[PDB]
Amino acid sequence: VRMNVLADALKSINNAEKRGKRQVLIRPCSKVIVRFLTVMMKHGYIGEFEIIDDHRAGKIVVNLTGRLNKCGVISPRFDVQLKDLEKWQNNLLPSRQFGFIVLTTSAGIMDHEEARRKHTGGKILGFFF
Amino acid sequence: EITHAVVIKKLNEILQARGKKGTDRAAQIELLQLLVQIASENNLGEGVIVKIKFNIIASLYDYNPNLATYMKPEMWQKCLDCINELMDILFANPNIFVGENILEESENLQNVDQPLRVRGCILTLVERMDEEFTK
Amino acid sequence: GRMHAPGKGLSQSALPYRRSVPTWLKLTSDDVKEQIYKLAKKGLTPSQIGVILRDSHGVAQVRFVTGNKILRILKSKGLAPDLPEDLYHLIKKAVAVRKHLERNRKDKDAKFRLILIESRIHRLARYYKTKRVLPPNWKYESSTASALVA
Amino acid sequence: MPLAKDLLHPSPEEEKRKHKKKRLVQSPNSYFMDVKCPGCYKITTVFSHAQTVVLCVGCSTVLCQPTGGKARLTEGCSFRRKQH
RNA sequence: UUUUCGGAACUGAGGCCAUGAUUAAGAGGGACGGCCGGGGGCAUUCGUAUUGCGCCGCUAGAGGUGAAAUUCUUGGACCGGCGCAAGACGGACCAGAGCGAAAGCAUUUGCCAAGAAUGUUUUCAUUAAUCAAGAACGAAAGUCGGAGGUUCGAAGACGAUCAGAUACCGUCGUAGUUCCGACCAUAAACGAUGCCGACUGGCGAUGCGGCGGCGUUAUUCCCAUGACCCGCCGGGCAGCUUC
RNA sequence: GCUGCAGUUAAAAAGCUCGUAGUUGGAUCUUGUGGAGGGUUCCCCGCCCCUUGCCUCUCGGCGCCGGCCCGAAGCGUUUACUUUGAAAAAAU
Repeated sequence: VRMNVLADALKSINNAEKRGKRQVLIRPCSKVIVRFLTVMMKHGYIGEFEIIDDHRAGKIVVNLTGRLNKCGVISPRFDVQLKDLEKWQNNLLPSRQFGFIVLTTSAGIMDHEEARRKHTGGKILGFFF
Repeated sequence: EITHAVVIKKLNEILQARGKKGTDRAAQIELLQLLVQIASENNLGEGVIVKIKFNIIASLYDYNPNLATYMKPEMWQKCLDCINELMDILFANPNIFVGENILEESENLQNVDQPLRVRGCILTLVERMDEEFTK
Repeated sequence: GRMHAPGKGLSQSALPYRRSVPTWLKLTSDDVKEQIYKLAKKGLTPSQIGVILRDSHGVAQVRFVTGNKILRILKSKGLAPDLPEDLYHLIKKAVAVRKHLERNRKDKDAKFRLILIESRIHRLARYYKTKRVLPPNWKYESSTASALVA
Repeated sequence: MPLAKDLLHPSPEEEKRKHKKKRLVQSPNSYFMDVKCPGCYKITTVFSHAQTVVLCVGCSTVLCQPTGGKARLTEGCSFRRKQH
């Protein structure tokens, strides 16, 4: 089956970081997972990552540090309209000061902090902190 | 016993399991012998038993668990008898008896590849048999 | 895993990354085609065809010495069958079961297994028939099973 | 696991002794072979897991035998891969 | 009057397109190969015991219980020997072993159809997952109609034990227990633990398939494939170990 | 108990499987450079092939010197989503 790919992905890197690891193997490589981890890399929670290529769908390998505490998925994907936002981020984050809800908009995939400056609502995907 | 179609198909189905781990490996020869001694008709031929006769002296080959060995002299003499009989059938006669159509009777093996190196499947045998004598 | 058994298992074929020729080989695209057409005359069906090439002839597969699959080559001629062999082999099995079931009415195990193989036909049929590969009026019954396998 | 092990670059056969679809790239565990025994003086090419009887055009008419995996050849050498 | 122009409709042969197919899921279906199992159906074969019967031999007690008695017995039991018949049943071997969706499944041999796992550089190309409606199977007991009825045995009749004893215990014994054809749909039908998928420790075993190997071992004298030893890869029943 | 519950033993997974509706479902079809707004690359015109995809034109203005150029007219296969407008009785 593997109904939702992204939802199975994050639990590995969540589990792996707890035990004390710094290399993982996540499959089967969706484009959606790439742009997620790109945003998550900029802020600094993970390091550079290598995309292995296969014809089947690829495999991805990540280098990570203890800075991450947990990245979760939120499924199914609800809408946000920039007044629903404040209610979401209260429940899902440890603090106002830091933590980053991610979402996708027509202006691309980004954190919530950026979307507020573009006046774009959209569909929420996950979170991390 | 009935027009060379059941017959031919059972030919097929006996020359199929030819190889595998379940062979019996000597009562395929036997069963080729049980489509000949119970092959007692007419025109049709003397005629087309020749080729079966190949295949079946080829039973009189393949029994043998491999290429390094040497061939119980009774087996050797049975081989001979076969080949010798399959000179009989193939002087007397001349039609060439895995092809060259006539009037018909009674084939089809134009339709597989060429009458002819299955015609040339008598030299093969005899060279093989030279080599077996050599062994 | 399995769709009418509880089991789970791996035995799937695994292809190399490469896909050249590779170098060592012969029988240009065209040579492979006439090599195939002869086999389909003899009743060798597309699955059997690729096997008998792969085992004893120089091909790795007939998808890297041609730009098409084994089946599409046969289909372009018009010499393809009117139903897929996959569907045929399901129907082929279930008739013998029904014969054994008439000869023995106390083989409840066979009766059980028939329900599976029966329902597996109907599911497969609902793939093809929506895709316009079968008539949208064709159904599976005892009578139509008898005639279509012969 | 020592819980720090590399996975980018594996050992030549101490981390490529694994199942073929649990490797980083999927490889077959099969090969071809160029033969040419005497029973049939011709340069034949045959797949390792024959699955079917391979015939001979010489005095012999059998070369292989399909078992439960690889294929048991015969009294004829003829061996190569080549390369794959 | 006639062309022309415009719009519309339909037919042939020919140029120009890089002239048009994403991969094959550590998803599923299907083919192919060699195997595996108290899986199922049908037919067939065998063993000992138990009970009954006949015959032979010896003579007084035999059954049974905590202790007894009912009961059995010189037309003779029990006991020993020999043969025959009937029905029932597959011991020891038989295991934190195997197969089946579950209920369940052990004497021989053959036939009939079915299935898992593994192997594969074969085929199809998303055909999937879970499920109201609806459907198949479903222990034992019970019901209806036939066959059979050794053994055990609800009910029932006796003998004891007990203040009482409709019981536990002993003797006898009907239905039932067995087979064939219809019904019945329930169980502590219990791992008291939904099904499908992903990720996350260590270690030694066992059943099946495949692959790799210093060697002993079988035979025909010698790499057919057998047994034993060591290691590796799948999926399966389980175990041990821990901040 | 949607946010936000529980079902080995405390109340509790249909005996078991098949199966339509319903719900849910893998991977894959575009990136860099000058000017402008903000850093030291990165986010309104354009450029490599594309750039609000096209034409065809003709009627009514803008041009420049009969001739030529560019706005408005059909639209990019269809929806959900999101963002901006319009339109929303009072009292509360």
